[PDB]
Amino acid sequence: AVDTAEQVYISSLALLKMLKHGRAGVPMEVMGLMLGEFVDDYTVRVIDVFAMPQSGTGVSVEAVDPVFQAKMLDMLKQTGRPEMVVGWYHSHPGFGCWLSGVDINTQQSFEALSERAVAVVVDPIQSVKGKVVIDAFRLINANMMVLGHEPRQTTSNLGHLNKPSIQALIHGLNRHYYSITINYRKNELEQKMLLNLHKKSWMEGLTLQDYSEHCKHNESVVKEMLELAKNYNKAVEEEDKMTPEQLAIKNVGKQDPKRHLEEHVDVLMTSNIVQCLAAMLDTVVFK
Amino acid sequence: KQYEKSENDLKALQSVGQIVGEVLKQLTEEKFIVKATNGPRYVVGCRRQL
Amino acid sequence: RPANHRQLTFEEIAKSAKITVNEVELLVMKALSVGLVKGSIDEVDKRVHMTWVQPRVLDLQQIKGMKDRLEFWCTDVKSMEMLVEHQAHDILT
Amino acid sequence: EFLHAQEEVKRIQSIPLVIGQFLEAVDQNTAIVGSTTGSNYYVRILSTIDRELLKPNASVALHKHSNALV
Amino acid sequence: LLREELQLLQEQGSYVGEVVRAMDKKKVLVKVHPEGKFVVDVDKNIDIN
Amino acid sequence: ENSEKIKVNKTLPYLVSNVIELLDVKCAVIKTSTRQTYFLPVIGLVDAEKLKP
Amino acid sequence: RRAAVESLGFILFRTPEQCPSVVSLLSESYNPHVRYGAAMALGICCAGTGNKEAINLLEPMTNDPVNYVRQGALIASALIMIQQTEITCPKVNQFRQLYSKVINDKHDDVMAKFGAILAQGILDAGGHNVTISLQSRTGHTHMPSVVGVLVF
Amino acid sequence: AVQKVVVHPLVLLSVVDHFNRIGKVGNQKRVVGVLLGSWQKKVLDVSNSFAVPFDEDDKDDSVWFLDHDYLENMYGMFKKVNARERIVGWYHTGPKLHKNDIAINELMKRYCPNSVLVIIDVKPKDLGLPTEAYISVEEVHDDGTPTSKTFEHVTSEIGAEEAEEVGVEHLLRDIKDTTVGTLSQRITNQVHGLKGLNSKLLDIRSYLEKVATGKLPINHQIIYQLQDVFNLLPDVSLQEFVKAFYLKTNDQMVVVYLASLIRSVVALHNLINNKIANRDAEKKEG
Amino acid sequence: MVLESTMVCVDNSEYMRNGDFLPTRLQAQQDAVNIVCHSKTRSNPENNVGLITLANDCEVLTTLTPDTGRILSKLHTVQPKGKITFCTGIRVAHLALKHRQGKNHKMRIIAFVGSPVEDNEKDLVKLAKRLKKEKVNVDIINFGEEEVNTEKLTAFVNTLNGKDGTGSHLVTVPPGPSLADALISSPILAG
Ligand SMILES: [Zn+2]
Repeated sequence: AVDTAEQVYISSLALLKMLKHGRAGVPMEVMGLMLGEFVDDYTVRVIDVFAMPQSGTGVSVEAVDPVFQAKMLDMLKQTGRPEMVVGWYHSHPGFGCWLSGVDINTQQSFEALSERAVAVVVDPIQSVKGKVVIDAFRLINANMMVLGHEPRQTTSNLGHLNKPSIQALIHGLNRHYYSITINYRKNELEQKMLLNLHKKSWMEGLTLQDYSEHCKHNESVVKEMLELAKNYNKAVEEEDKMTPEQLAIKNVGKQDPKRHLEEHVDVLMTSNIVQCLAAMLDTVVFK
Repeated sequence: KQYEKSENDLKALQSVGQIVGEVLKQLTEEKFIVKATNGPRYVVGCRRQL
Repeated sequence: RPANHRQLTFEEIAKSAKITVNEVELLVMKALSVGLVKGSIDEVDKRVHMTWVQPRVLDLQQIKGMKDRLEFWCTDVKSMEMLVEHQAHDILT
Repeated sequence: EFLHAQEEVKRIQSIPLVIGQFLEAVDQNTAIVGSTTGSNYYVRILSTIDRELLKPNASVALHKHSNALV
Repeated sequence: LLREELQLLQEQGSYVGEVVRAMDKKKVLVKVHPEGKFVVDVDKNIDIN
Repeated sequence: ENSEKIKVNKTLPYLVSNVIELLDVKCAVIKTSTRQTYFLPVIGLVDAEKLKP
Repeated sequence: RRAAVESLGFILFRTPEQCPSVVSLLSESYNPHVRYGAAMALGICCAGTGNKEAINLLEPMTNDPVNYVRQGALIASALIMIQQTEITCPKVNQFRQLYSKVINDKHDDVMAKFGAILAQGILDAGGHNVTISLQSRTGHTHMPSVVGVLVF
Repeated sequence: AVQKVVVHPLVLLSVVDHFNRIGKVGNQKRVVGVLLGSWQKKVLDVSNSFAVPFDEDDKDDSVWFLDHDYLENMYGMFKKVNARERIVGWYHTGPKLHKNDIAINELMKRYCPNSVLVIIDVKPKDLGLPTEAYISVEEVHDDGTPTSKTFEHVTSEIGAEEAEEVGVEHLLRDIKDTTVGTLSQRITNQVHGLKGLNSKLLDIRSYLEKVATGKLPINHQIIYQLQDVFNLLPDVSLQEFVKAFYLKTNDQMVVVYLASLIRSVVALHNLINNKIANRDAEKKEG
Repeated sequence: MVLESTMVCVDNSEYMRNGDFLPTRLQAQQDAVNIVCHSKTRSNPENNVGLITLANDCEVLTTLTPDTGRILSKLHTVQPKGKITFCTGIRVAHLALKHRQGKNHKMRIIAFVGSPVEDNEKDLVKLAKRLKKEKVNVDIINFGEEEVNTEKLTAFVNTLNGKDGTGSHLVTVPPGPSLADALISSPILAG
C-alpha cells in the first residue's frame, strides 16, 4: 500500500527475552507481547519485552488477557518506565519463519488498534552464532489492490529485504507480508561491560586462581597426557612415513585415496599448551 | 450446558495429530534419535519438562 | 625467630622449658596432640622441625613489619609483572 | 571473517536431521547416500566433516529439504 | 567467498538412476532407484555416445 | 460453534482409520489406512462409550 | 565502508591513473558494500577520462549475484563513457546493448535495472552537448559538479 | 550451603536497563531489584530478575521500602508463565554494601530459606570480575558477641546457555584476538599479575588505613589469623625446590623434540608439494 | 470522589495494652480503622489505604491497597508492645506515599498516638517546614495517655499549617472511658 521507509529499532534486553522464552517452550509457538514507543512515521523503537502466559496444549493458539494487560502495565507504571505497546511476537521453531494462518488471523484483529504494530518472529533453532534471526513482518490489505502498493522510500531497505530470504512459500508470502529492516544500537557502557563479562569473566575470580591451577596441572596430570602424546607420535608416525612414499607411488597428487591423514598438528598444539603452561610455572610460583 | 460442552468441542477442534514412534537411543543431552513406525529414522529434540 | 631458618634443636627447648632430655619429646608430642604446633621430629640431632607458628595479636612493631614486608612483596610482584607485560606486550598487541 | 563464516555455515543441523547411510563417494566434496526412505541420492557434502569418519557404511545426518550430507 | 557459497547446499537434491539404453532425438531411458522408468533429457556437457 | 463445525465437517474427504487403543492420561491412538500411526490427546466429536479398539 | 571507499575519487580526482591500480584488489572484496563503493569510486575517478584499466576492472562487476553491486556497475559504466564514441572505448555499443539487455529482461529485479534506465539517461544527457567535469582550464575544481555528483 | 552461584547475562542486562529506568529521576536513588533463579544443587542457578520499589532518604538513614504486594502479584505472573522458575533472592547496584543492606535479606528470609544477594556494578570501571554474591551466616565470636549475623561471599562467574550463547556471541561482533591456543590465555596472563596487584594495593591501603582511622579497627580476629596464614605460606626454600628444575628440563624436553622433529618435517613436506606444483606448472605455463 | 491516598497508622505501642478504653484499646482503634476505611471507601473507591505502625520498627504491613481484606487480616495479632516512634514515622509514611503512582492524589495520613512520645521540638519543626515543602495534610487522632493534656502535638500541628493551611488537624484523646463511636463522632464529620 502506501509505504514509508522501513526501519525497526531494538533494545538489547529484547533479543535475550525473545530467545529465552522462545527456547523454554520450543515445540509450541509461544505468544509474547512487545513494548516500546512509536517515535515517528518510519522508525519504531521497542524498549521492553514481557512474555505472555500459556494455555491449553496446542500449537500457535494465542490470547491477550486484558486483566494481565492492566496488571502488567500497572506494574510497569510503578516501574520506572511506563510506555505504549508496539506489537507482539512468537516463534516458528522448525522452519523458515513465515507467519501462519493463525498469525494473520490475530493480525487482522490486532491491526485495528494500531497501524504499525509490527509482528516479529524469533527463531532459536535456525540461528547458531552468526544469526539473530530477527525476522519481522507487516500485513497488507486486500481493499487496496485496485490501487498500487509501491512507493518504497529509501530503496536500499527492500533490496536488502530480498537477500535474507529463501523459500517457495516465502516467495508465495510476499503477498500479505512485506518485511521491515531491523538494526541494532548498543550502549558503549553496555557494550564495554558485556565485553567486561565476556572477555574478563570467562577468566575466573581473582584471575590468579585458574592459572595457578594450570600450574598444578603441569607437574601432576600433564605427564599422563604426555605419555598419550608420545604414544600417538610414535604410532601415527610409522605409518605416516608411508605417506610421501605412496605420494611418489600413485600419482602427482590425485584424489583422496583413503582414511587417515597426518593429524600431527593438533597433537603438537596440545604440546604447545604443555610448554606455555610450563612457562606459567616460573611466573606464578616465583613471586 | 449444550453451549458449554459444544464450546469445549469448539476449542478442541484445533488439536493436531502427533506421530507415534520409538526411541532408538540417546545421542547427547538434547539430541535424540528415534524411529518412525511407518518408515524412516529421525534425529529429534525434547521438551524442557520431560 | 623470623620463621626462615627455624629448625629448633633439643638444647634451647631444654633451656627455656628447663626440663630434662627424655621429656622434651613428650613436650612436643603433647603440642602435636593438641595441634598448637604443626611440625615434625628428627632425633639424630633431636631437631624438632618447625612448619608452624601461632597467630598473635598485632603490636606496633608488628604493624610496621606487616606494612613493610607487605610492601616488600607488593613492589616485587609489580616490578616483575611490569617486565613480563612489557617484554611480551607487543605480541599481544 | 573466516571463523565467523565457518560458524555461519553451522546453522544447518540444529533439529531436523534425518538419517541416511553412506554408500559411495564420487570424489572430493561429492558423495552418494541412500536414505531410509528407500530411494538413493546424489548429494553434496559439507566441508565440516573429517573424512576419516566415513566410507565403509555410516549412519549419516541429512537435511530434510535439501537432502545433503551434514 | 567459497564458504559464503553456502546457499548452494541449501537448494535441492539430485537422483541416481540406471540407464537401460538410449534412443533417437537426444534422449535416454532411466530406471531411477525404486520407481519405474522415464524418458529424460541430457545436459549440454555429456555425450550421447 | 456451527460455523467451526461447518469449517471442519465440510472438508468432505474423511481419511478412515482404526482405533488402536484408548489411553486415559481420554486419549486415542490411530492407525490410518496409509499405515501411519498417529497420537492424539484430544478425541473430538465421538464418545468414549462408542469407541473400542 | 561504502562511503569510506567512495571517498577515494573525491579526494584523488586530480589524477585518475591512481585509483584503478589501488582498487584493483577491492573490486573483488567479500561483501557487496565494499564492491559497490569500489565500483562507484572507479566511476567517479575515471569519469572524465577514457580509461581502459577502469573498463578492465569494471567489466566483471556486472556479474556479481547481488543486485545493487550490478546497479553500481551500471552507474559507473555510465560514468566511464561521458560523450565517448567508438575510439576512446569499443564498449559504447557493447554497453548500449547491455543496458537494453537488462532493462528489457523481465526476470531481473527493479534495483538491478534501475541503473539501466538511469545510465541511458546519463549517456544521452543534454543531447550529448554537455558533459560532466571536475576540472577546468584554470586548474580550480568545479564546485557544483563535485557537490552534485557527491550528493547524488 | 552454596557451592557457587551461576549468573547469566540476562539478569545483568536486566540491571543495566533498570538503571536506565530510574536514571531520569536521578536525584538520590540506588538500583535495587529482586532476583530469580533455581536451586539446582550445592551450585546455584540464576535465570531471570525484575524490579522493586525502593527509596532511602538522608535523615535517620534506615528508611527502606520493600513492597510485599508487588512481589506477590508479579511473582504470581512469573510463576504463572513459568513453573520451573521460582525465587532465590535479591540484588542491588552495589557500589559496596552499606549498613542498611541486611534488612532486605532479613525481610525476605521468609520467602527463600537462604535468600542470596548479588552485588554488581553498572559502571564498568571495575577491572575485576563483577557480580559479587554474598550469603548471610552467623559466626558467634569468642568475645561473647550474642549473634554476629554477617554476609559472606560465595564465588561467582558468568555461566552459559545455548540460546544466550547465540544472543551474546552475536551481540558482540567486536573483538576476537584469541585464535584459541598458546595465546588465548596470555592477555589473561597479564591480567592475573595485574589483578593480583590491584587486590594487593587494596590490601596495603587497608593496612595503612586501619592504623590511622577506625579508631583501632584493625579486624581484631581475622587480621592476626589470616596474616599469619600469609606469613606461614611463602615457600622460597632452596633444598629441592631447586630440584624441580630437571622436571622443568623434562617439561622443556618433550616439546623441544616434538617441535624440532615434526614441525620442520611438516613444513618441509609442504615445501615439497609447493615446489612440485610450482615447477610442474611452470613448465606448462612458460 | 475526592483524590487522596489515606495512610492509616496503627497504634501497637505498649501503653495500648490496657483496658481503660472500652474492651481493649486495640479493638476500639480497630473498629476506628473499619469506620475510616469504609468512610474513605464511600468517599472514593479510587483512593486506596495501606497501614503502617509506630512499633519497634515502622513496618509496612500492607501496601497501599483499595481492598480492606488485608486490613482486616493485619488488624489482628498486631503485637501491641513497643516504644512509640513518631519523628521518623512522618518520614516513613511520606516516602511510602512517594512510592505511590498517582501523585495528584493527596498525601493524607492519619496518626494514632496513645503513648508518651520523646520527640524533640526542633525535629518536629524540621518536619513542619518539611511537610510545608512537601504538600501533606495529616489529621492526628490521639489515643490513650501521654504527658497528659498532650504536648508537642499541639506544637506540631500548630507549626504544621500556619498561614492558610486548614488541612491538618489534631484530634486529641478524650481522657474518659467512652464509646469509640463517640471518639470518632467529631472526626466522622470533618477534620
Ligand atoms: Zn506462527
